[PDB]
Amino acid sequence: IREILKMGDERLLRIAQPVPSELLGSEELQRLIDDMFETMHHVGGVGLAAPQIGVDLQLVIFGFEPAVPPTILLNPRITPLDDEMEEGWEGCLSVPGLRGAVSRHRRIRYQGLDPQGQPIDRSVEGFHARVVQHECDHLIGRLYPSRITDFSKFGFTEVL
Ligand SMILES: CCCCC[C@H](CC(=O)NO)C(=O)N[C@H](C(=O)N1CCC[C@H]1CO)C(C)C
Ligand code: NI
Repeated sequence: IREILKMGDERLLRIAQPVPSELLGSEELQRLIDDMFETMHHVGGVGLAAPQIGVDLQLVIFGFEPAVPPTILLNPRITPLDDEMEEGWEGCLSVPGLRGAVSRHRRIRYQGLDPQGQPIDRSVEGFHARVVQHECDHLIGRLYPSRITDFSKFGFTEVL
């Protein structure tokens, strides 16, 4: 288990470095991955990005049993597939006790590498696209409050 960094920590604000090709397939990467899934499962998350546990790497995990397959995504690139935007509720492990409505692209393509270095290339919609976009934002130092445009919908979970 690792400790989840909280909003205000400068490490959530950095642009993350790519996973080097040296680490693809490695034991060391695999152990980081196991540690991430163990952390995410312990606190109930649907996703987790490496910088949230203080590892400066373009690596994300996500999934849950709107079903999203368990997935480990390295070095990602996201491409919006059209202009359609949708609002949905988000919260974040790094921003405990809050929720906010955020407008994200409805449809994206995402690509990157799996942990063995095999390419990933998928086009998704709705909740799956929302999760990817949230997680990838961590890799460019963006948390969801910096994406809100309707502040009438941002507030404490226990109030909302
Ligand atoms: C959909 C927004 C992406 C959520 C990703 C976060 C996990 C996280 O810290 N990602 O880096 C999460 O699991 N958040 C949960 C969350 O936002 N949920 C619970 C299930 C769906 C959604 C509803 O707000 C919890 C912490 C409240
Ligand atoms: Ni988050």
